[PDB]
Amino acid sequence: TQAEIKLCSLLLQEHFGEIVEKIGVHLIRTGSQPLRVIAHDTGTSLDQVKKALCVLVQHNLVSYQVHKRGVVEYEAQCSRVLRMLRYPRYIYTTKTLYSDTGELIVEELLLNGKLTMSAVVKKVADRLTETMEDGKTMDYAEVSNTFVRLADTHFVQRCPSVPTTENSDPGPPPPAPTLVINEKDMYLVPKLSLIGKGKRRRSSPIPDDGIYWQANLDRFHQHFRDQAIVSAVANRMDQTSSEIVRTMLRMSEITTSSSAPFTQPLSSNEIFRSLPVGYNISKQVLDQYLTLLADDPLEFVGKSGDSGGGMYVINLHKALASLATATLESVVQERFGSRCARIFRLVLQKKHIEQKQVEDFAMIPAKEAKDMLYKMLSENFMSLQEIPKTPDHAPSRTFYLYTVNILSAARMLLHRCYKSIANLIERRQFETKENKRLLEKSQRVEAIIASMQATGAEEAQLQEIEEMITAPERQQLETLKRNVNKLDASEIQVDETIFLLESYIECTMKRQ
Amino acid sequence: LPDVVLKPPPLFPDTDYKPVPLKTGEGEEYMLALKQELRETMKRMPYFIETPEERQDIERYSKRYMKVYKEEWIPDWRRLPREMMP
Amino acid sequence: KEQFRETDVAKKISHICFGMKSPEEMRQQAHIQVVSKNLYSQDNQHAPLLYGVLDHRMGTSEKDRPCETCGKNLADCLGHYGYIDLELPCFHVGYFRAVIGILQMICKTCCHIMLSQEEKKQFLDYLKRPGLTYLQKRGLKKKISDKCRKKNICHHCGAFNGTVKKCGLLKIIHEKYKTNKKVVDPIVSNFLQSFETAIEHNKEVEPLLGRAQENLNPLVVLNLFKRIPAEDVPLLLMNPEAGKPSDLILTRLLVPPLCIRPSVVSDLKSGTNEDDLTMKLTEIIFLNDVIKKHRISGAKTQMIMEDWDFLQLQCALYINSELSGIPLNMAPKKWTRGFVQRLKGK
Amino acid sequence: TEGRSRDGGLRLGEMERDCLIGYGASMLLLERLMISSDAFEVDVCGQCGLLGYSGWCHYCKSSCHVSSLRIPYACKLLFQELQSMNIIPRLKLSKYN
Amino acid sequence: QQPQYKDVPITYKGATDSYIEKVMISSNAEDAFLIKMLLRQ
Amino acid sequence: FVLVEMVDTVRIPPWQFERKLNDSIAEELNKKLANKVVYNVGLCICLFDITKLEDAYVFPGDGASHTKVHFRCVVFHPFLDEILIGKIKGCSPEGVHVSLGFFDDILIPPESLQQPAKFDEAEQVWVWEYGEEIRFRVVDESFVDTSPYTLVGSISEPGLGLLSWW
Amino acid sequence: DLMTYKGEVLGITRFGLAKMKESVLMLASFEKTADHLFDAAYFGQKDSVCGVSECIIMGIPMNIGTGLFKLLHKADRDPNPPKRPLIFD
Amino acid sequence: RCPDCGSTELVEDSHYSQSQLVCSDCGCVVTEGVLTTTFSDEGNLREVTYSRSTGENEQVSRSQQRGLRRVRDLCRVLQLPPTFEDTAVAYYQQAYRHSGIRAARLQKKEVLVGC
Amino acid sequence: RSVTGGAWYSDQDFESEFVEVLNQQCFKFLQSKAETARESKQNPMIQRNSSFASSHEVWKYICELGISKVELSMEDIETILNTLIYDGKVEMTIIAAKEGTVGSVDGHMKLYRAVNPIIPPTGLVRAPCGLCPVFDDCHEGGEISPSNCIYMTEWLEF
Ligand code: SF4
Ligand SMILES: [Zn+2]
Ligand SMILES: [Zn+2]
Ligand SMILES: [Zn+2]
Ligand SMILES: [Zn+2]
Repeated sequence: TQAEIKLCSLLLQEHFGEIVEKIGVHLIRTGSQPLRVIAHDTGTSLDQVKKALCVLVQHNLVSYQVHKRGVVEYEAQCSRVLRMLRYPRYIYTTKTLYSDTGELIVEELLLNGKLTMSAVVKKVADRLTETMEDGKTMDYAEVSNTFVRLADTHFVQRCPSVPTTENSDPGPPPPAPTLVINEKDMYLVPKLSLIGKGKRRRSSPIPDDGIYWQANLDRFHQHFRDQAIVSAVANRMDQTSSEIVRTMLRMSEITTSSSAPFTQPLSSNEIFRSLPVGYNISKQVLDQYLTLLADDPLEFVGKSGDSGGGMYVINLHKALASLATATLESVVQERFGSRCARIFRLVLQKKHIEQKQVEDFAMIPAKEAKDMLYKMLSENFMSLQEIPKTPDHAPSRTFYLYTVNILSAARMLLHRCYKSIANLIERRQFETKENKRLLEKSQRVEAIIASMQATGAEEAQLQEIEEMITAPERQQLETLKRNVNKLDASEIQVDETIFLLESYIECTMKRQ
Repeated sequence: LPDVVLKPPPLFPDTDYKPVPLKTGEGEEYMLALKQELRETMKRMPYFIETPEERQDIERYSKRYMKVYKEEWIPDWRRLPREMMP
Repeated sequence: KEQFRETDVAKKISHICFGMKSPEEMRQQAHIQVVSKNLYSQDNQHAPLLYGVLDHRMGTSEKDRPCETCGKNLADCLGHYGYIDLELPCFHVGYFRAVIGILQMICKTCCHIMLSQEEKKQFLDYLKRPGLTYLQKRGLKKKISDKCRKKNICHHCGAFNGTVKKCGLLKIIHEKYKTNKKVVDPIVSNFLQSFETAIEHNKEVEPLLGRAQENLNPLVVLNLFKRIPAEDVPLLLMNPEAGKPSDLILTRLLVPPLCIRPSVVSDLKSGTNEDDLTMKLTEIIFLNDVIKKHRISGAKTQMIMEDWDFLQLQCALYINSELSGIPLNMAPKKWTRGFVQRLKGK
Repeated sequence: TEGRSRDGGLRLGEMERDCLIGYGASMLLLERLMISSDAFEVDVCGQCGLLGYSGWCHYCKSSCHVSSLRIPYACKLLFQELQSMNIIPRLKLSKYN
Repeated sequence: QQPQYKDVPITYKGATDSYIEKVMISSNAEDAFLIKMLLRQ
Repeated sequence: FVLVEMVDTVRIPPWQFERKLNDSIAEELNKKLANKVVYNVGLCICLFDITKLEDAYVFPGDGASHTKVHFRCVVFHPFLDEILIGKIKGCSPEGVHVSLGFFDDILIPPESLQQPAKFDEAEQVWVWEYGEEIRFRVVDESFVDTSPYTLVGSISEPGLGLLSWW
Repeated sequence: DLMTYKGEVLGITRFGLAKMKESVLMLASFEKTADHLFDAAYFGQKDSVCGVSECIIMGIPMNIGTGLFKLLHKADRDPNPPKRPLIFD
Repeated sequence: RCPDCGSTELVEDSHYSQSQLVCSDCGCVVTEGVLTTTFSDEGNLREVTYSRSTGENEQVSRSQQRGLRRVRDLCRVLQLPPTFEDTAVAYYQQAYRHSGIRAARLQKKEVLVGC
Repeated sequence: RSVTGGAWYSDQDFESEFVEVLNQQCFKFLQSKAETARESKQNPMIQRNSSFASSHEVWKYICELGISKVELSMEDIETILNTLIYDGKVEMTIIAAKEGTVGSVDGHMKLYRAVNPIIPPTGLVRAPCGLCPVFDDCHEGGEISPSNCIYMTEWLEF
């Protein structure tokens, strides 16, 4: 996981600093270790180690556990560090499904990790004060309503809270508070009757103490998987089937967990009743849609029962496998061409196949199909079974058949995407640091204008800013800006493929 | 029999295929705007702990005028183990 | 005015650290990329080819021709290494036992080791003791390897991880689908029934359907090692700063300077006496060119795998000219001096 | 060289080294087996622990940590041969004090 | 095109003086002249 | 002007054993750090004093006397706000070449911060009128050897009035 | 006492010699060069220069013999010389 | 030449088992010591020719191989020294460079070997 | 026909132009048929049934076109459509047809329809790092570095 460690190092250096990213990389590479050996291996001061650990545990990036002799062991979560790159997508989906209030709520929850309801509503009010104008003021009622609406939809979840120390062995306290979590109050909100109005940042007792919240990345991942499969079935059959599957997934969100081979049994009657009234579709047309989706060669849904009229079930693992197959064939087509993509789909459909059979079924002349096979084998996309006639396994007396292992292919593709995002971040930082002189020049020539904007604003300071030597260099600044924008967009785009690959990898894990 | 090459392959071999143009729309524009805003606003937060400057030259009268003063967040020591108190 | 730079320090060596270099560091260490399978040029005055073997940019071997990299004579030049890129990776004959050990340690699906969290923490605390010696390290490696080989079911993902053994020479095979005398498993049956096309187009698949385990070519084992978590690296008894597991499978070859490969221009005839390592590297480059030509021309997979195995055994002989499982058909004609032969001996 | 006709010198075999060790003559052994036989001066970089030339490290592309060092030429040949075998001896230098 | 001759003379490597008793010159079928000197001490 | 704690290894040859060690050490340190610039420190002037002097070892090699000496030496390094008095030892159209009196010609003030009456027409014209004061701004260091200076810094010229010289 | 100091009678053979010694250089120079060298490279076992074998190989004076102690020159000096006082500080 | 005086009268003289360059005017050496190969390594190293270290001797057709083997057996049945064989194979390789000669019948190659 | 002959193995030379033209024409015909079925909008079942096209139907359509001189048998068009399936652009379903205008398979008949891809190109293929052939040699500090990358420079200049 060298690429993962490098990406985590770059992200931590960009987001939190240098003295903390070293501790983070050490925790990721060496696993769980006590604070003493961490400070010994890192070679820095103890106070900086403590500050790094506290700022990491604040954002729920690392955790601590107790062991023999009461020693505390701190372990980092590389997956949690990788997930923080997906924050803009979380903010976008919470701004799409909700108003901008929930957007700011999730933004503050991600930028602070652990906070109380009063704190987050106060921060949202203070940030929205400058957004609106006309002297009016907002209250905490609508913010609390948006918060509880995010809570019941499981987008936000209460952080693991330390139990009552007075009732749990009142006396000598352990070195670690031993934070635990309860599923009862996981999405419950205690009543906060206090209200107020946010201040406009003029620059001129806690009822919800002990209760901290955080964005539930599991809900965001489930929602993104639902959106992906909806877009897939929309590109496949029609938008009507996409709406049907969106309604059934919305119904299944609550009654199912995040990891299950199939969803709960849903009948066509309740799906029709819960269907939005914007579509003038009858029950027979819905039954036809369901029975044609059941006959799909992709097997996204399944019957799995006949009671209750039309009983149907969806296949989460099969849908994720189909999405991974689509991603793999798309990247193969974009990397090697359409003919190599055809060869890949051929060798993927058939479990095992021979070179002459590949050329016959793919209809490609010699000296090219074998070249594509070799180019695809050199990139760890296929594997040779190599069934031997003799235990000597001599190449002259054995067969060779190509076979695509989707698991290893997805793993290597995820590694390639990680290294690609790392290289993009490195290139962005390089372009930023190589032009830091022009950046400081632009900053000073624009701060000459930023100062005395209103008080003491003479017009004689407007015809000399562009007179500097930075004027012929503005094209370089524009190129740097557009390059940074394109790099960020490419990283965010590869983030969706990373999420798809990670979901396909995790769905087949049983953790047994 | 393969012929002998008098020049090693270039450091950047050319490929006839090019990257697909990036997706456009209000979505990607909002992505860029939000990512830049986060990158900007996260550096001044107290969570972003910069390296402590050292080898301070001298103390001057205008130090209090240029002293970098920022609000310091107090971590909840009830949730944090006792081994991190400064 | 003038920056202060230290002239000379009485430096002494404290200790030697052994390890290996990644392909990137190995490329960075080298200077030029030798791609020509030839030594000298077509001109009559025995001029060595540029970007080829015996190039003077990698040191010098003659008292008259100086080094091109450093402008010094033979008595002053120290030599320079070179890197040779290979189309297909090859198993390192020296670390092949270590490769088999690591493959027995880690899983073939989730890249994790076959060790429980309790035993993981136990071995971590046992290794954290200061002053760990060579014998203690080898004993700990033996104990952990035995405890991992005792288990067969993956504690991380659950996939079956059967025994792994060396078949033939420089070939490793993982027996995932082992022969089960008791009630059979569904996974092995689903695997065996997936050969319908091979059975239809070839009857010999039916008698040879058994013992068709997973042969781990250098590509697959390299891709598996590239995804090893760094947390499990200290548990493999290998130092992380010394090297990485993916560095065990080699993709490049380090051609040594001319100082290790003396050339004697025998003016009595038209010839230059070169060491055996130069001929081995020439044969390796020739095999690389041949396999590239075969990949371009689209030959059969049998010929490709034969060339791959031949390149692997040639690299092994270049490292160690004397092995055990050398087949008699592909045995060397004359005895050569490999690195191991040049190291040991009277 | 070895042979007398090739102007070869005498060889300090294993038993001679054993006798010199038994006598405890550290400086005599150092002068015989290192200074007067295969003495050479190489350049080692204290950062990467590799061998340099003319006070320059091609690996790190720098020359600040490069320092000269006396060494038997056979030891340098051994180090080069081991590096060729992908077995890199990383030499961590230190002050003589 | 013109032949370039470099000198490779046979030298007497001896700590003490020597006297030449006889010099024999022969010619084989390969047109290679063989010259032998009998140094006497 | 500021003191710097330097710990250096000094090798005194045996033919200087008749001399006092506390004098030969100072002489060798002054000869080793004369008109030189320590990286990220500044131009060192001379040895100020010697704090600690441990035992004098003799190595089995060269045989000279090696001593690890702790000392304090003076270096020139402003605090980014110090006022200096330099003399104009030349001037270029892009910046005046003012050199500190007999100390170092490393101060190159850019002509882009005073009031808009700055122009050097290559006739040794310092500044178009409406013992020169100098305000250091930022230090800068670099290396020299890159194949088998380093302290110039910028200068500020604010509206100091300059009643004595324009 | 040498062959019976680890609590077990260890022979002068390569096995007992490897069990009692730690220096990789002498273990490789004795016998079984390739296997020991590759194992040491895999383990990354750093080898010091305490042994006489590596002292002879690396070209440094051995610890045994005259190289055990160190010599100090009796130079006329004054430890901790008088320091010039600070006026401004 | 001399580094100090500039005299170019440097003479090679055999010292006591040592080769060096010294000027006859000031007796100063400019280059001492010479590196020569040992017979212990000479018998180990294999000689390589430019006829093989350039890719040649592999573009030898079966017909050219037959022709050179015919030259060899023809010069061997006559009981000729190996120098005659070397000169004959050199002449054959030189004459085979023409396009009109390489594209011919077996009778032509045989009479060419004879000539 | 296997050892010698064939519509594409003419004179021991592969006919790539003919098979490419046939694939393009079949894809265009299937796309037009699917577009007509979509624009019909009478019923989803009838839309699907009309979007499907039989091998006999497309074979007769190609015969009406008459681009290739050699006779194209039923198995030839079947292999053409199988290659189109392997390209990922069409879908085939085997229905139970006892007897009709096809009569190829006993009690079965293959219907083919043009189908859109599952998902658009991913974000990885939109970056030079994902399509680089020397991606393995990518190092931070070295000869091949992301800082001095030529692929990234050309892609940003586009
Ligand atoms: S050279 Fe640039 S584009 Fe190519 S793999 Fe490396 S970082 Fe990616
Ligand atoms: Zn050199
Ligand atoms: Zn596993
Ligand atoms: Zn270095
Ligand atoms: Zn002279």
